[PDB]
Amino acid sequence: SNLSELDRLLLELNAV
Amino acid sequence: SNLSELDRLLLELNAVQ
Amino acid sequence: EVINQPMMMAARQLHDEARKWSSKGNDIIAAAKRMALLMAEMSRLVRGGSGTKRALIQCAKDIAKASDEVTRLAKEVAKQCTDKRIRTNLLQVCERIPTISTQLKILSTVKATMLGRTNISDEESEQATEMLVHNAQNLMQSVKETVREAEAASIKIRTDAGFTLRWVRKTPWYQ
Amino acid sequence: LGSGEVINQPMMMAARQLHDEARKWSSKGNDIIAAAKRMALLMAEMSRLVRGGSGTKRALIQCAKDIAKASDEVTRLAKEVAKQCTDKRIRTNLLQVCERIPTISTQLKILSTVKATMLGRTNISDEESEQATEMLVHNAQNLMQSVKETVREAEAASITLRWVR
Amino acid sequence: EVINQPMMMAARQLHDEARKWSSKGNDIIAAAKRMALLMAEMSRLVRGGSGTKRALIQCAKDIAKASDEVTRLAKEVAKQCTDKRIRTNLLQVCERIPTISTQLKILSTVKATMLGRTNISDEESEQATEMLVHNAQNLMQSVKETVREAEAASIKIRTDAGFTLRWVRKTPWYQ
Amino acid sequence: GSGEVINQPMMMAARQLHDEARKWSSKGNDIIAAAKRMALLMAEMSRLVRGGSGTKRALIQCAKDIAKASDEVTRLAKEVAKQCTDKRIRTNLLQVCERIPTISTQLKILSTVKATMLGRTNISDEESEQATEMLVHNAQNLMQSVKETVREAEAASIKFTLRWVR
Amino acid sequence: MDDLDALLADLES
Amino acid sequence: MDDLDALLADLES
Repeated sequence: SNLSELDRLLLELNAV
Repeated sequence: SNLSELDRLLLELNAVQ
Repeated sequence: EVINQPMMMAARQLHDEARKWSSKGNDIIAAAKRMALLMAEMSRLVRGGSGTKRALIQCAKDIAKASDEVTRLAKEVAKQCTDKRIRTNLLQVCERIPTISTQLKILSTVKATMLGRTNISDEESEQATEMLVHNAQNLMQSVKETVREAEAASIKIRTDAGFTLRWVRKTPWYQ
Repeated sequence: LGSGEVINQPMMMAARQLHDEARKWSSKGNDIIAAAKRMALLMAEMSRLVRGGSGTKRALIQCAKDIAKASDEVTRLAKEVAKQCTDKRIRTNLLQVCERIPTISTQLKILSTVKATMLGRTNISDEESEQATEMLVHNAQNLMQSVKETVREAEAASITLRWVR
Repeated sequence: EVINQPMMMAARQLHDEARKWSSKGNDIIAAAKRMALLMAEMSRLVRGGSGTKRALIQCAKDIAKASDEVTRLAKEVAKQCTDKRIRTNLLQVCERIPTISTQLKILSTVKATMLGRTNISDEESEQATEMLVHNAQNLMQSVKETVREAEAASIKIRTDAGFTLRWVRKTPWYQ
Repeated sequence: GSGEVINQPMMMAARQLHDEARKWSSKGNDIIAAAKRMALLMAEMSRLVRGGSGTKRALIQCAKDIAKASDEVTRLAKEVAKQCTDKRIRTNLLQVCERIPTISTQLKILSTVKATMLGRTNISDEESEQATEMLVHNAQNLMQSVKETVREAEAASIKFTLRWVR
Repeated sequence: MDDLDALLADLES
Repeated sequence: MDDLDALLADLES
């Protein structure tokens, strides 16, 4: 579904 | 007062640069 | 001002997916923002008006140039992904895009020539719109999922990465 | 679900088309790029102004005049570039594009006046209004394309100017 | 979360007066937006917390840096302004800013040191907070009016101009 | 209202470092690269220390990342000090950058603590607050120690070389 | 009713 | 949803 602030931060943290 | 779009345009336009 | 609602709605849904991310070091997001804007523009152009014919053709062209951008980039990220499921699903979604935008241009030139003309009937005119909106929706939706998959793809990269996009949230004004 | 702005879209698109082309290059030592950017913005304004409002009639006139001044600059500069070029094709194609600009610019102004006159005016027919916008948009688009292609032809002639990203 | 409302409202007001303008070729607008962001932070720091003493002081210093910037840039544009009234009203409002930010730093160092201590009374704690808000509201109001007067002074610049800011609106996503 | 549920002081510290490194180009400058990654990592920390689904484990990760990046900054700053021929500058550089490994190691340790007691009932407010306090303090000392290493690096990069183009 | 307001009113009347 | 959600769920459970 649509991403939340946390969802995006984790992505951001996990994306190389 | 606070500016509208048309306000800010006339400012932009007239603003010497 | 009257605009085509579905096209604007679809334009907004792509934008929402892209707007929270930075365009720096990410041409997929950069192009995903360009395409949202272009779709919003097209939502106004389909309503007829002065200078519409030309602008609606040149718009679809600009949506095609942006489509190719997205597609090519999404293949390079897919190339670098170590997860096969993510790699397959990304390719499946993005490889449909070129076809869709090619159809979008064809139907745009159709609708462009129909504007102004009287001999064109209502049904013919209305149907030409509904074909254009259908494809537009499919383009935006395809591009939308292609971004999502590309985000997923960017997690499961090989450490010997040839190509890579930058995934960083934009800073709020009140941060 | 909202339009967002009250603008003529074709005219805005033309503005952005030229902006996209001009944006690439630096202006530090390239007045055609600087002039192009100015005209791009000027055009972006026109697209709002032609829809009317308090102060638009006059600003549509002033906006047009500015566009025509920048038109002169582009033309004058383009000609100087054509002089140095030592290619039969590129030099010829440049002059074919950049010489059209003075004409288009003058017609723009003329039609810019016509529209400015008939904004907020009841004694003007729908027909006459529509056609006046139509003529105006057609020259607006032509101008942006002419200038855009004049920018491109200059760098193709560039062997002076600065063409750095 | 429970922040200080008056300071967030000030931060938010100043942000509205700058946000629609571009920061490219306009260090006044950039300074404004930076200051608005900093007051947003201060609004959260004042209620106290882990690392707030140090953060609050540093925050105050930062606002004082951006202040001296808006001041000096305002004195330049005023130097080129041919209209004396506008040149007078901008000089008045802008030359006020250095004194306020200095008092802000003082009061912020005060509040910072009160945060954590038990030897402070509620009267003295609340009053120190009120003082800080008072100076904050004024600073943000001053800068806000310094911005507008710069926009007014930009119209009345001498043709043989030494210094000139850029005033261009920000393009929205749907343009 | 608030805008973000974060620890504002740690966001500040992050932004302070980001303002320093943003001035310079990373291209020929791994210090700057590391620094920019550290600011972003420390910014993400300022959200993770609040908590929510997935945070405990991300806070461990994020801390490890900060430690990795910290070591890079230290190693690079040492090489710069070797080349420098000015007594004061080469000393003052070494008096800053050699703190970073320590401050980092403490940051990991405290991050693990605060990660363990997120979403957990058997933890006092005093203990919870004091954990957050030691964390923020180390996190602020890290950003400051790095920020001054970046500054001392260039002041020493009068001339391994680095690139300091704006 | 500041200098900016005054100048905008002049440009719109 | 698709693969992006599946990865976010993984990281939050």
